[PDB]
Amino acid sequence: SLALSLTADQMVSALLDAEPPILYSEYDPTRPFSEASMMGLLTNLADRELVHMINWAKRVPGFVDLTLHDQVHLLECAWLEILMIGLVWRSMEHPGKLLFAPNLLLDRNQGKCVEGMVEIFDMLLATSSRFRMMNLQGEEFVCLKSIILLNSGVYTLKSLEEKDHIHRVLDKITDTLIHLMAKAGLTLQQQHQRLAQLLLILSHIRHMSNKGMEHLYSMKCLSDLLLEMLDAHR
Amino acid sequence: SLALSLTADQMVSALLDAEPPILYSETRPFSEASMMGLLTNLADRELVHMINWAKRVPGFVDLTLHDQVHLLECAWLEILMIGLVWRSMEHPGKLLFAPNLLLDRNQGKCVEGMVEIFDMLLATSSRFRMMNLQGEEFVCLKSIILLNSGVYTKDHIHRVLDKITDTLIHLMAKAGLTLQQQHQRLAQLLLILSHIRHMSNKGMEHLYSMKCKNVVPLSDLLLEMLDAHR
Amino acid sequence: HKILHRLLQD
Amino acid sequence: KILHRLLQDS
Ligand SMILES: Oc1ccc(C(=C2CCC[C@H](c3ccc(O)cc3)C2)c2ccc(O)cc2)cc1
Ligand SMILES: Oc1ccc(C(=C2CCC[C@H](c3ccc(O)cc3)C2)c2ccc(O)cc2)cc1
Repeated sequence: SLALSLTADQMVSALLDAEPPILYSEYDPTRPFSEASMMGLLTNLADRELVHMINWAKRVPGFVDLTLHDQVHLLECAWLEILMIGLVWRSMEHPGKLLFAPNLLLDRNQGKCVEGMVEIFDMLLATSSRFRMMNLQGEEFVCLKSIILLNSGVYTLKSLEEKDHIHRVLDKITDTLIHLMAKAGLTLQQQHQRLAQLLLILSHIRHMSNKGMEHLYSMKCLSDLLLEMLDAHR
Repeated sequence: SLALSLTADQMVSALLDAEPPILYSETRPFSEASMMGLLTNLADRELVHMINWAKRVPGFVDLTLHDQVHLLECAWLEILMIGLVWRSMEHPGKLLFAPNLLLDRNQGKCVEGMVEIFDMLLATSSRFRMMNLQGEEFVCLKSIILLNSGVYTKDHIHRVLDKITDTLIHLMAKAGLTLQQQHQRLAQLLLILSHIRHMSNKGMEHLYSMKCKNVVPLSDLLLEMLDAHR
Repeated sequence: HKILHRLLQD
Repeated sequence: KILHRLLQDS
């Protein structure tokens, strides 16, 4: 594995290079909104984002070393978390608003147009406000996003060795996070504290994904890929 | 807030002192009814201890009553599960719900949706034993779950959470870990909290389903804690 | 109204 | 699965 040999700076460079682009929605302000229209817009956007996410994952150091079945499992598990932390990152500069796309900026009032959406919106807004107050850096964001990919499905016959490899790469990304914070001039106490703060947010991103997922495969109760990603969570 | 004035050892001793006891179950459970009968009865009694435990978590009483309610409502199953995982460490492939209630995954098949969560709990337990999770670390993690899991709906909880982080590091340094091992171990522990959240979420989803609530009569308290998630 | 409200009181 | 396929596409 090359991932275990990369320096902290090389890991950052790799993750930054691997970043997916920001896509546009089909949003037309001159067109009337509705529950179906709003959900169709977000679904359409998520679906196109997934394709880029899959290719992004291929460029996350250590991911390609895994079996194909494991790669599938990790992405099935983490895809909504990854979409959500991306959404939250883009939305940092827009307090009280969610920036799904450069042409799609929504506030929580428009969240009430879909059943159960306003609850997820508030949680996303809270997360965004947290990132903003912490002054989350782009280098930190790409580390967190890669952690989510590798961590979210590591639990859930040797392949214990495969689990071990994931744990090793996760330690590497931790080292990288610390490296960035030390580079930033934080004291050791401040480094550990900030590291903890960032990782605790991942628990909130997990919660938001699970709650969102719960509502999402009840909405249908969508493209084929997205339908299969949703179905993986039953 | 008294929580912040505490030293690291004081924080540790306070958490150890706040620890609830390991309870016994009220007959090897198979079938849906007997399993859920035993689990809900135990969960209900544990909840009463958990509530009084939370009061003795430094910083928690400094919060308004409504905030205390919100955090407990959010975190209760997470807290039950990390406790379960902790008790089950020395029993690989098995879950020690009580000293007189030791289950394997084969009995999880009796209940719809249990086996998947059973396996996740087993994996988390195995992970903790592989890390050689210590009691002092465990009580820090449980307190973090309480304070973090509903914190993003504040500056006080932030500072207390920072203090518990300081306490975790203090323990690891006490154990003789290098600076690199400290931040690596800190990360490993906190990442597991994400899986505990996941297990709680997927668990809660089945537990408050109308189908699941019909299996056995529930206590009013357990019902309110379940309905808190909606 | 909630049971939790009562139990949280000493 | 489509995800399986897209992961294979070298
Ligand atoms: O099929 C879908 C629909 C919406 C989303 C989605 C979200 C976020 C906002 C809330 C939403 C939701 C939650 C509960 C509901 O009942 C309805 C919608 C999901 C999303 C997240 C990130 C991103 O870049 C693009 C889309 C992803 C996939
Ligand atoms: O109302 C309930 C029912 C069960 C639990 C419970 C569990 C754990 C095992 C699985 C269970 C579950 C989840 C989904 C299902 O479809 C079936 C069973 C939840 C539990 C966890 C820890 C503890 O100390 C005491 C009880 C807590 C409160």
